[PDB]
Amino acid sequence: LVVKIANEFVSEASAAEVAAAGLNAIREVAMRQPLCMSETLLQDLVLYQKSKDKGVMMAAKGLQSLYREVYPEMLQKKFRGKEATMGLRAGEIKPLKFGEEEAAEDIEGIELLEKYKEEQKKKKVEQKLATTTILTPADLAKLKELRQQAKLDKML
Amino acid sequence: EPNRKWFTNTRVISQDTLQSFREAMAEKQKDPYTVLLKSNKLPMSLIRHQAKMTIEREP
Amino acid sequence: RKHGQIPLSTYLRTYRVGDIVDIKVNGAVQKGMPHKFYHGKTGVVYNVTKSAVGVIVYKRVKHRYIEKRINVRIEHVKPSRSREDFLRRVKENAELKKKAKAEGVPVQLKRQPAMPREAHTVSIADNKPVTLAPVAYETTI
Amino acid sequence: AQNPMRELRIQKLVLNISVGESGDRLTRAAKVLEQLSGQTPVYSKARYTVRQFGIRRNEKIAVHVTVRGPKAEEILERGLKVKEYELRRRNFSETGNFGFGISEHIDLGIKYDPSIGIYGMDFYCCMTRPGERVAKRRRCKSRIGASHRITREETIRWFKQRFDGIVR
Amino acid sequence: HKLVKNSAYYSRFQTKFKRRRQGKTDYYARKRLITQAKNKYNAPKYRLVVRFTNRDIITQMVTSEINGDKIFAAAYSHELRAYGINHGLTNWAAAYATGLLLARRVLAKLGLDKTFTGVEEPNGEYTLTEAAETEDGERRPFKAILDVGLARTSTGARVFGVMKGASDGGIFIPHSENRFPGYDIETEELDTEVLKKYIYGGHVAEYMETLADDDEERYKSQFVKYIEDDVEADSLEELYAEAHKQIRADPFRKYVSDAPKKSKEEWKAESLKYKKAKLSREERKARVEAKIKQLLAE
Amino acid sequence: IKKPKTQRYPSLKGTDPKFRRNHRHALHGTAKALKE
RNA sequence: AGCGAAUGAUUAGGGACUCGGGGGCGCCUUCAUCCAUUCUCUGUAAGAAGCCCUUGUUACU
RNA sequence: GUCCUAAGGGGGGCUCAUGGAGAACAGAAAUCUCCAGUAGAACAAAAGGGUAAAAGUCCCCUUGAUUUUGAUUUUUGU
RNA sequence: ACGUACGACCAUACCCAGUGGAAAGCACGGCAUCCCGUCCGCUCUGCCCUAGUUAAGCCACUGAGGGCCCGGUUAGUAGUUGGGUCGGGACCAGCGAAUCCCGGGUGUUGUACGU
Repeated sequence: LVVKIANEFVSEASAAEVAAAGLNAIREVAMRQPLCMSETLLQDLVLYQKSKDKGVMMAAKGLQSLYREVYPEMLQKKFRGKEATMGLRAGEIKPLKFGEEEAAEDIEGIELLEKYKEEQKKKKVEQKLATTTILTPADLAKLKELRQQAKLDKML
Repeated sequence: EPNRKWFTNTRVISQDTLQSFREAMAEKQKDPYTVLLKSNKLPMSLIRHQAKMTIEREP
Repeated sequence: RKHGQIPLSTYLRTYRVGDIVDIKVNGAVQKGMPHKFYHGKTGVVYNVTKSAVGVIVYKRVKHRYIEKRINVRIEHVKPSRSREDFLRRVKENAELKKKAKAEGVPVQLKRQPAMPREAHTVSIADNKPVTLAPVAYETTI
Repeated sequence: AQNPMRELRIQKLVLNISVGESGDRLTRAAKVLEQLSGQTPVYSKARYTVRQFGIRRNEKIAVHVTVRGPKAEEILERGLKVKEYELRRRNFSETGNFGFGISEHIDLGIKYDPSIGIYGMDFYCCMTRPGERVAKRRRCKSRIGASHRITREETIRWFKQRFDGIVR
Repeated sequence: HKLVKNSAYYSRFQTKFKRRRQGKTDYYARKRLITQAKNKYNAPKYRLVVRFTNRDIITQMVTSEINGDKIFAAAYSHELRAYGINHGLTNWAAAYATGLLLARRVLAKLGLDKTFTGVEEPNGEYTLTEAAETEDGERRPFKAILDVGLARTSTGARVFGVMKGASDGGIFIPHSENRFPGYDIETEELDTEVLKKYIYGGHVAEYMETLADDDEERYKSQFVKYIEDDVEADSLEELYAEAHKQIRADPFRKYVSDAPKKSKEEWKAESLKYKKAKLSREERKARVEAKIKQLLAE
Repeated sequence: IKKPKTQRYPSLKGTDPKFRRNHRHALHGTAKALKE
């Protein structure tokens, strides 16, 4: 389906509005399922951002940004961006595959919450979290704040 | 300002279509009890020398 | 100025504090560029930095003059030949006055404007004057 | 004119197989080029998309390889056996290069593997004289002289003298 | 049928610089090489210019002025025949020896030769000259920056052999060990033994040994003057060591080039004898009149 | 529009801090030299 | 700041046409759909607070 | 309501748009080779200024797209 | 004077054709073990300076060459600043061009080492 939309809609003889509509539809389909597309077709469609039509340009940039958050490995090193290249170099970004489900063995930010608790204990001395202690709601809020701070630091 | 569309035909019509339109319109003004709908948007502009020769031959 | 490579003797000119510099903005280099104003203006160097110099300009606003300090890269500054006619002259007066004081004869040491020319005699031989009408005769032909 | 440094030499021979489609066909064409030359062939992508050619941009549709030295002479002479040492006059370019094209690679001496199939080739021979390093070097790169540039007639004469070919 | 090269093209054409049209100068790198901080004023910025020809190595100490560059000191590879090296004048060891000779010459010209004596016995280790323990106090080493020109600065190039020779001669050139011919990019460790082998020219020695074992015809074709002067593979280390000793002993030896020798005046006379001249305007007008007569006849 | 008056000694306020600090140290040294 | 072969038209003759629409008896059609075609490039300086020599101070060079 | 409001730094290599001549299928257009090519390409101003061993393009490492204190310009604070 | 290296002005230096090059120097050249880089030792890098050749690069000269540059003229003209109780543009006092044409030219020069 994506190949047919690309062939009929985005081409040399196609009109600018037809190309923009096809690229928008392709972007929506890739939003719902990213694995439908091949890397060569994705790079070809992302290279349509250099087109002189504003609608086609914005549709191609939308597809590029969508694959930037989702799966930047197909995207070219020129088009990945800052955060995508940093994540791929440091090793956080993992390939997305068919059927994979989130499998967090621990809570998100639980390590940060344990680090904050250890810092508080060290401060008290100067003056495992999921295994032993029950989750206080204030502790959960502090863990969420620490996770947000860690996400902001990773973005920065 | 200069524009390319000042030098183009703005209204064109074919021979058979013009003839059919004229015939149907004449049949319409044949009946005085029939009135047109949206006549301001209809092409109604399409619907609506012996002395000289003698003087030319003999001044 | 021709497009392409910039001449490299621009970097080999040494500027010191107190030097008089023109501001001729190079279009190729965008770093260190001053405003649209202060281009083609002459000023005094007060600060010398690694790739730029500070120029004292006197801008006019309303009915007064305001001192402005403008940081301009070496690309856009050029040495000004306003005071070369002063430095060469003051040196020339220095040695000429030393020599004249050693010799004894006083001299006129101030520059003088154009005086009327003196009397002289012009010979007619081999330079006989030609008589001219209000219009040329070969033109009236 | 008769200087030892004015002899025409084969600068390079470039072998091209433009399949027009990606995948197994291009892989087997690259296998043919690798087996013939002895070097790793290089793939060529489509630089722009054409709808009725059945290609798209950034899709590998061709493969080619460059051979220099006696290997280029050997492969060129095998291709000239395939063409029976007969080239038409339009096959020679104005700068003195030439080239031709065969429809099947079995005639070069390669065996017919039923997995690989049938592929044709484009041979292009680029000719130089000694002293092309003047225009190919980095420091003090200059232009070749007009008396040292090769003429189409000189290339045709060299072909008919070396390979006993019939230019017609 | 269109003409790209027409009169409007020739009128709008703006040429490059002359030394860039000749393909000899990289002005983009030259600006960074010769630009001195204006806070430092008239402090000279010395650059060790290294160039390679087919049969020679040209090493110079260069400073920059408004109307041209100045050669403070200069050492050439062909001057190593005075110190003993008369074979392989463009190899890595000859590059090292030329850099050492240039460093000794510039230190002797400055007068800091005895204060700054570098590594007297080359070992192959990444070292930089530091401040000397002068009786007055601490004297900083003389600083120069390497100028390779349009050379590709890959691992094992002789542009770094000249730099190593100058650095062992005593000149402080800022440098790193990753482009020496013993460095492994994966390991990020310099091989001292291989660097010393390149310094003493052992790669050429093992080249001759390998060809003497394998291909005698190619060995005689390539190393023919080595056989004619009866210099062997094992003697290269002693030859280059003795050359280093003589360079550090007397850096101003004079070498007779065996070329025809004359003076400046009769060389000028010879060059004007072998020099055709431009036609006088009377002669060119006569030839233009002859061309006009030919056109009238035609 | 008369030309404004200019001070005999401009301030070191405009100059770079490194040369300003060096100049202040030099002024202190020449002050002690004059006092001696 | 706006315009732009990134434009404005042409489509008679050729096709694809078919459910695009509609008509008549699954079959033909009558329009119509488009496509194939083509045309249009004003600043500063003219000194004693200035010049030259000697000599120090510095963590700057 | 979705979508776009732009990846910066350092080093190295190479020239772009286009035209001519050539190569089985291949032709106007698929890939390859040479010559000419002052930018007629590209750089997020569609006919502004500026760039050719680069400010363009590719490759390798990187996030100076980091804190702190004053000065200048556009002109109290920004 | 002629080469080479680094250069300053950056076409009087560029582009296209021919002709010649003492001496040395450049250059093409020869070989891929090592350092290094490629689809290809083409480029880059390493080794040789022995052989061959000035064929090309380079240098010099030639061209009623294109271009570029410099002079005369154009012209005390055009233009421009003040004056008149000057007319219905011309004088007075002054400043003052560039095209078009007529021609010339086709690089100077610093440092260092050599021939």
